[PDB]
Amino acid sequence: MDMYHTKILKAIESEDYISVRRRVLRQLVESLIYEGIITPARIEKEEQILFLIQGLDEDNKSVTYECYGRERITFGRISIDSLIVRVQDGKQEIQSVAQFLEEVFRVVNVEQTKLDSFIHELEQTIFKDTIAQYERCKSYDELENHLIDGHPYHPSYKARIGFQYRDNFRYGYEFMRPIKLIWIAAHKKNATVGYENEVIYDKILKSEVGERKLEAYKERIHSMGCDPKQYLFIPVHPWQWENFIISNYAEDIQDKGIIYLGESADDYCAQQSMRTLRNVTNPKRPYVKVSLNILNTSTLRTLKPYSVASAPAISNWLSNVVSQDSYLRDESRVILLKEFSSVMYDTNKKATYGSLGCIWRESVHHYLGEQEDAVPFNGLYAKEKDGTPIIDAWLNKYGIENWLRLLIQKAIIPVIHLVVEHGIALESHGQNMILVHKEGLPVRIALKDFHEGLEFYRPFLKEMNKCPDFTKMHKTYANGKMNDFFEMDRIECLQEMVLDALFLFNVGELAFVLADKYEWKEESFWMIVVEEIENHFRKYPHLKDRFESIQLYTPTFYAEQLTKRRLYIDVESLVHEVPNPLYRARQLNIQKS
Amino acid sequence: AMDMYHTKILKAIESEDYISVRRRVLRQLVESLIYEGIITPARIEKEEQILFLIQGLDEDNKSVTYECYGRERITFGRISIDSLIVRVQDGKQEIQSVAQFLEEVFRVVNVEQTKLDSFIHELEQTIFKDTIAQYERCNKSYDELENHLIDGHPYHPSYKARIGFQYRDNFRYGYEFMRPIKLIWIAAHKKNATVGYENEVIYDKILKSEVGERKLEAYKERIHSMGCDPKQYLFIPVHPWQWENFIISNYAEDIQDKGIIYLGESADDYCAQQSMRTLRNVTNPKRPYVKVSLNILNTSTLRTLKPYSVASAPAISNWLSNVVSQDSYLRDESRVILLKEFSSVMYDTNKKATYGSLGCIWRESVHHYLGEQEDAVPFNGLYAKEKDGTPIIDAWLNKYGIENWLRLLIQKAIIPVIHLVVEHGIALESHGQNMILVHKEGLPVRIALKDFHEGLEFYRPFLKEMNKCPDFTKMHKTYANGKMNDFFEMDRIECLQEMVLDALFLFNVGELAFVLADKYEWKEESFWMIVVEEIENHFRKYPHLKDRFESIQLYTPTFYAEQLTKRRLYIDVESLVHEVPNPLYRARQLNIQKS
Ligand SMILES: [Cl-]
Ligand SMILES: [Cl-]
Ligand SMILES: [Mg+2]
Repeated sequence: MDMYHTKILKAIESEDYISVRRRVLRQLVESLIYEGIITPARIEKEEQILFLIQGLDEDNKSVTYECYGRERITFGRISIDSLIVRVQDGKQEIQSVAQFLEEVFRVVNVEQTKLDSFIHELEQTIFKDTIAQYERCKSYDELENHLIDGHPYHPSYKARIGFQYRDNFRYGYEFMRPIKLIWIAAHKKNATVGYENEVIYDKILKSEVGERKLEAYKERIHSMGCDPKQYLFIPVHPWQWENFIISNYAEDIQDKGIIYLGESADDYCAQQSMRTLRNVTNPKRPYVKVSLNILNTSTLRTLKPYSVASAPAISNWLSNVVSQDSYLRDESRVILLKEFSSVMYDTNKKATYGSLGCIWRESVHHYLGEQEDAVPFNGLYAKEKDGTPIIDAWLNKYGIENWLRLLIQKAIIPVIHLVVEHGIALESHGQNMILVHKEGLPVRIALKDFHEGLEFYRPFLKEMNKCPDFTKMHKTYANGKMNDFFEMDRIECLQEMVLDALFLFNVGELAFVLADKYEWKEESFWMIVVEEIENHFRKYPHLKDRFESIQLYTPTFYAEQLTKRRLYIDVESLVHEVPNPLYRARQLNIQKS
Repeated sequence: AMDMYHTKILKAIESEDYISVRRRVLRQLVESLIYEGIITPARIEKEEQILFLIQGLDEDNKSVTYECYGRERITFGRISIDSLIVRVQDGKQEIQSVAQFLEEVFRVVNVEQTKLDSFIHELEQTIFKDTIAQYERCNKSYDELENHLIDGHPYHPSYKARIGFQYRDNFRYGYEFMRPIKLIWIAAHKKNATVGYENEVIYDKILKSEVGERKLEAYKERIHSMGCDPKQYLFIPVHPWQWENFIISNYAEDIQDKGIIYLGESADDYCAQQSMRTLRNVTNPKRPYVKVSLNILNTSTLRTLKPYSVASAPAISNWLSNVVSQDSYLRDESRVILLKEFSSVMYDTNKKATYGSLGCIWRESVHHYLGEQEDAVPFNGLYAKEKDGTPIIDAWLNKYGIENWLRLLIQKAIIPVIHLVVEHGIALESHGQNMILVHKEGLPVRIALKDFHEGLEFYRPFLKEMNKCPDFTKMHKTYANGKMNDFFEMDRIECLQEMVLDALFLFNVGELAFVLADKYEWKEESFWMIVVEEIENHFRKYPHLKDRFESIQLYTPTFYAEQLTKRRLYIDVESLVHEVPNPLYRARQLNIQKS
């Protein structure tokens, strides 16, 4: 029982445990109410709404949870502004997420086994975020790690299922511990580089492994009676290696389908993603994104085999699109961090699916000019331990309206441009975006993580015949159907990625911060947004009909219910209708002319 | 950097011990799938041998066949598979993938996919954990044998799963590695913590010894300086894996509110037994064992302690102790030892997820009982073998002779268990790990029994005193809301016959008959004819037991044995039981032919 043991106990006994508990509860309740999963009584007061949530205790008798909140013009999102108080005889602030959920779900029905996992994820989030917060007291690399807060919406934004406290201290991105990758050799019976990636992959091994070290690895392979020409080389997260590959691949290790080689020469360090590591020794070198079998936000951190296969072809396709577009290339100067090489070992087995794979991505340091710095886009709405907006200084310096205008211009507009001019919808969540700035002045946007979340509407492409052919890349694409991967047959996929991903779940978080902290009204926020959208597309008259057909000004739209998906089995279409703030903003924008 | 433990794991996986373990795990798997009728291969009979042809389908839905040779044995019709398991499609190849074997076989035969995946995972983890153990083993007192029999269960195809241990934890806590460990002491608030039923006085006394007055005093002073009242807490020892990987992360809210308070480490070192949640005191061998909660899955079940069973443990042991001390045969002739679970404590809340997760039962050290020339061996040790295949009882058999040794064994070991059933209506769970042979240089002396709290069944009409039967309904709220057959008490007399045939014989004593036949050419028929003679010899001394003995029907031709593997492949099923022949039946027929 060492110092890390002591740390963990102190973290829990501290005020940071209370604070983290209150936050998970807050976020949980906002989400249940917003999505209409529960339906409290609502008593209106001047600004606030008092919600009364019904439940039943273990004894099948009545209980109320009280809290005060707001229903916001920004997509009708709910903010809970107070403690969540359990009323039976006497009032007390809720101590147990588990108790809260089960009392509340005796009244409203859910699938029990889903409830159980969800409760476990919320508890683990509290646990893991408690010690992150207890452990905290810039520039891009530091900021990635030091914004430890994680997701503003998802009740369990920290679960890390499969990490107990020591692994968490070792691997959690908040702690910034250097680590080494494990190099293995993987037999070509089951291993493949990314589609049409062979030349690039062979070149990247030269710089990544090192030339001499690679020769020495091949000699060792020969010294076992194996033929190095029959193998590819894959880096593996050391946690993944020790806790997953060794036990689940034993059969491949015994027959030399997999050969342990050794440790990377360079040290690496986790990013917000944690399956994504930067080279600490040489920061110009590519990041590596590797398989991790760990459950964070209800999904395993595995890399899908079809997705790994296609990552390089996708980055090459996108890079061409952007390079032939004068606005994106010359004016907004958008940055795409290319996932330019990939490799994987994929056997039939269901249990190991997506468990060993790697994608290399360009460092954002390749792109940063001198004088330029970068911040993760979800950092723009982040706060200091004492609750001060991390962008406070900048806003004081540049003014709120001017800073926000520039932000919309350098960051939001290019994303929407891509949707309307190209029918290409990049996953627009804050975690995919990085703002490049100069002393806090917004300059250009960088985008990443294409291989997982990209969507597109084929008829809008400039060249349909240049659209990468997915069916030739993987048997899974080949046997798949329309809408399963990347391609939508519905034009509404475009409207939805913009309203839902870009605005409701990401940029909208900024509007909350500016309203509550600087008294900059949400109506004025969406005003600026409409104005900049309009200033852009007025320069592109041929886009007029198409802009309209996308309907960004629709008075309401159907938004994903992300939390409901966690409580229910069928989950076919879980959407709820919400108001669209752009609608009213545009009506006022029109009157104002 | 990757260390020497990493290097070991890799060498073990890359070695020949991996091939043997894989082969063994496949063998036990196929044996039980055929035995329980989960699959029904074609059977082609040679003189003795059977060729088994098992159907499957590959992923392209093309037929495949698995082939092996084996036997159906007179001992309960158990299946022995004597040859490698070969996959036949185009060519023939020994099967390398337990997952593939199971996937192909279950494309033909329907199971629950979900259960199939877990089972495959457990089989792979078994292979993985046992490979490291077989690889580390080299080429003996009681304590030394507990940790040196590394083979685990001869029936269950995954006998090593240990779901929740990766290789490093396995090295630390796996009983094969005999690593000394410290218990973690916690204080638990009496709002949720209780001593076992009517155990308060014995518990207070046992904390004196186990913690020490000095430490306990210092423990109380620590709680007091946190502004908590030392009189509101009990004290529970926790496995250090359980504390760090389970309690700390799942009890955070109890730690926050001082429902649970960390005190420190035990003074003494402990070492795991075959059970791994049961720890012996290494520093002071006469001190009691600790059986503690562990949330890991071995053989498909969580290693938690059921709260109701922790609560009734001290009372069950007092009850059994009294039954023995008033019976001349058991007390005087047999001299049976019952290692008493004499104290227990737990912290138990509502939460479903932590159910059974923090609990402790203390048990008497077998060293309390051993005479000056006596030693002890775990009962499943009797059928264990050395890495090279020599039965570990080999020297003893050479010294006393086989028939003489087997008769003494039956007379001192098997008879008193059966006596308990017939005279007392009490069936202790009689499997191999519940029994300890006490011997003098390999001469069988007497039997010691353990693990009462979970396993025991009884038939109320058979009790010598039905009113001395402990009233469980008063001990825990789960017993009081429970129904007949739920815990400990069976309404059917067949409960008793099944505990003898199925637990004592089929899954335990029968394994010895296999070893004697295959190693020494001692025929299974002779083995069972000795068992019958000895049972008869005993009961001819107790005429008052005749009609009771008859009604139990140990000589019935066929009976219903548990299907243990089937249970791992289905959520719900109609039976769980299958009919097997009883070797005591024919043996008795023949024993009768003497007169
Ligand atoms: Cl980083
Ligand atoms: Cl012999
Ligand atoms: Mg046992």
